[PDB]
Amino acid sequence: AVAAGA
Repeated sequence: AVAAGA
């Protein structure tokens, strides 16, 4: 699982 941002 990879999450980027805001």
